[PDB]
Amino acid sequence: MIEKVYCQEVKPELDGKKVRLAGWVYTNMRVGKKIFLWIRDSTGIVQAVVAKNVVGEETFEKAKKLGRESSVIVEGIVKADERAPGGAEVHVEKLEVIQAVSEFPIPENPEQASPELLLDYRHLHIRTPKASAIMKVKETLIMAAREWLLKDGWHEVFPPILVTLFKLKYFDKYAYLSQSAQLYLEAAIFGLEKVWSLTPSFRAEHLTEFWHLELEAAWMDLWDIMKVEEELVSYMVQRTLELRKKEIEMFRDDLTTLKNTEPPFPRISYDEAIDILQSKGVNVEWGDDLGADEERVLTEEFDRPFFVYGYPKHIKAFYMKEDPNDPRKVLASDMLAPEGYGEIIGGSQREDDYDKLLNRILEEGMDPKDYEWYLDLRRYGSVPHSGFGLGVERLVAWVLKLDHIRWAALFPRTPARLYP
Amino acid sequence: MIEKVYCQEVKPELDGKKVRLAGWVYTNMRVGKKIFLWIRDSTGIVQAVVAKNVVGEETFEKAKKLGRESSVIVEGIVKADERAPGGAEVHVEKLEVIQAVSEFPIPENPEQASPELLLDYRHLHIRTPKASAIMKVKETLIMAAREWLLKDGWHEVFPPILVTLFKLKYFDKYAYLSQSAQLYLEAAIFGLEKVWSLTPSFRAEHLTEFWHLELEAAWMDLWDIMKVEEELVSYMVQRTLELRKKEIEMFRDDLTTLKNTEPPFPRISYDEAIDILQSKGVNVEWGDDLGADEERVLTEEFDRPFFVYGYPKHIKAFYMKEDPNDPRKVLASDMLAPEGYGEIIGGSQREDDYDKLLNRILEEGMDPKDYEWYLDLRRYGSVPHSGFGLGVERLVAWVLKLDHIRWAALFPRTPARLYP
Repeated sequence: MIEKVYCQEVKPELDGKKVRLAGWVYTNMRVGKKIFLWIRDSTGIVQAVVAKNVVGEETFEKAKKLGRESSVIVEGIVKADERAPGGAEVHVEKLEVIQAVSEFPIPENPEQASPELLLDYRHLHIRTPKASAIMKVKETLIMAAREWLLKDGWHEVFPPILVTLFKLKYFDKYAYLSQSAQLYLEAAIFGLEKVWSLTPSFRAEHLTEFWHLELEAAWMDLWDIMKVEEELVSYMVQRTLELRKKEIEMFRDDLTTLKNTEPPFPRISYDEAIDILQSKGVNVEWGDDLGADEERVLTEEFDRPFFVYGYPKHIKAFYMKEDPNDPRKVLASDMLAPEGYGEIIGGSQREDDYDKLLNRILEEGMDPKDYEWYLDLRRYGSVPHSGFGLGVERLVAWVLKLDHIRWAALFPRTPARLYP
Repeated sequence: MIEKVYCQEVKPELDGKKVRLAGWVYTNMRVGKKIFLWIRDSTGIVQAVVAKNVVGEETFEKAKKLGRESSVIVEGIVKADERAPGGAEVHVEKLEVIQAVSEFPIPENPEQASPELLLDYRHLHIRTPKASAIMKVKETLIMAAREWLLKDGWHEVFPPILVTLFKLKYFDKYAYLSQSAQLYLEAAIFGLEKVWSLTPSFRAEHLTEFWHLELEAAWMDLWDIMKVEEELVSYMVQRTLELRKKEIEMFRDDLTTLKNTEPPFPRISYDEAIDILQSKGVNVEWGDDLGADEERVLTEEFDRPFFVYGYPKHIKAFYMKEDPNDPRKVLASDMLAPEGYGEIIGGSQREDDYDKLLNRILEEGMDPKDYEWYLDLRRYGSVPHSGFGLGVERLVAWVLKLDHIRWAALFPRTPARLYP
């Protein structure tokens, strides 16, 4: 048990006290006759002052050789000094060099490098301040979702990843990698009523692997689930603004759209969306899908997340409930982030009528035999119900205005990239 | 928005108040001239009394046809009555039948059925009281782990599932399904120091898919990580005893070993383990693996979780640190549950010396080229570090004394079973 003092703990009120730092060399500079090592750990950076006449010639010479990412244990006495970072520095008595490094492959400022170099060295890139900040924002957004979910009475479940799309050999059968836990959450609402899961989902056609936060609720219609989505997203964003302002300010000059993320979110129908896009000069016809690029133009009209609802039936999945007021449409909505980010949540009310569902399965050239367990849910005490899925990395990318979603994944998976 | 009163809320102090129940028929029995419907929801069961002269003949005849799992909305007035369940029943004014059911495939007492029938109908089985109870115990054990992890200063990360073992085609390459996030958590401790993840892991040789709670920490040796493991497991079990006593009592006559789960856990060396097993008449030689069945006999000596530490190098994975006092051994330990359950956690101190690690990789007929990023971690500011993985379903199976681990999975995956 290395009993360490974290960098964030090194404060002017510790003046005259001994501390033990454990971390990595951030910078090494000679200042006067002395060596100033800035030591990084997970909480911050502290200035450790190494004086030849205190530590001796052998240690002083070792200290000169410590490049970026050298691992070190440092013991010394805190000195309050307004001119040091944090207003306190450490006057080094003992320096233990675990491993001297002089050729760390990630540049001092990593965004000087080619993104391809950074990704080939992803395992080293994630330790740097900005990449690390994204991971802290990610865990906080997720912690906040779990707070909200517990408070609001939702039950966490752990649905299957292997399903009967990536294909793999599975003993005497074949298995696919799940793209969504939804159908299994629908089975679970019959016992638990309000359920959620957080699972990796896979896309074999953009990350090919991503984190999927999904909710499903008995008794709720489309309008009810849209209230859930805006309440959940608002709490996640507000709680993260509260806790991670420092990290978010590394990525954003302007926090306005985040600050604006409180209920009620603006709501437009798909019909109004087509109107907005045609009125800005976009060649889209009613019934057409809104892909990435039409979504981008739509988001220009908004300064916070917003909903689009009431989609044409045939651009949405087989399981969606028809709008009973206009059977040409389904009771589906997506939540799009502003500033060009586009869809972060897709959800719907689900079809709860056995015959209507069987019929959609047939119409779509699917085999009702493969979906028998799914159809069972409309046979044994069917109830109205709705749910949705949020893309975690999509949300993080909007929150930090990232230029590619891959930076929101610890080790991103894309069609080109499986490594490290 | 069906604005419902949950079954657990129906209490004698609501005497004379209107409530709306939404749920499923648990039982239907005629008592005198009246129909008593017991209505299940996610929180409990309430007795709803349907009287012909209150609801009318048409509703009364509909009520007679309601078998198990009929979905219903019930409005009525609470009446405090010591003889009804919960001491309060609902006198029905309005009964809305969403879907009458008379042939639910899961028997009234599901453990009358063949386990194979229950699994073929897993999507319906999970709604029943006991299967549901396991899921509530599971989410609580996990919630408790997250409480402990946050309090103790660990950072949550979201490591990769696809790695360069199940095999799949991945565009122009092949990918494998991860069996453990460990090597990626080792990369992440350089930025975050104390990290954890909860991911599905896969075993292609017992579930083939399971939930893996894994921790990794800079600066910690084997003895330090064993303290973490016993503190984490104790909090998870004590917090779950606190919250889920009702659920656990469904499965256990005796809570003693759970109550005994507090630090310090007993610790024996692998050498003492071999001694214990030989002294009970088991044919095991030093250097031999302890498989399922030797572990079972070992657990007889213990009344709470216990550690076995200091394994022969060649029964453990390539990445483990040699015991510097006896290089024939590695600094590995497993935590075994009592009562025959056996291993719930496997962990170790990791090798932090570049040459020793390179050498183990060679000795094991592996190609150091494939592990270059892993070896990088011993090149760029290596630090001592340790970690471990806990099997969530294994822990749940011990906690509830389950006769098969598959019952702890929402939708279990085994070599024989991919469905539903």
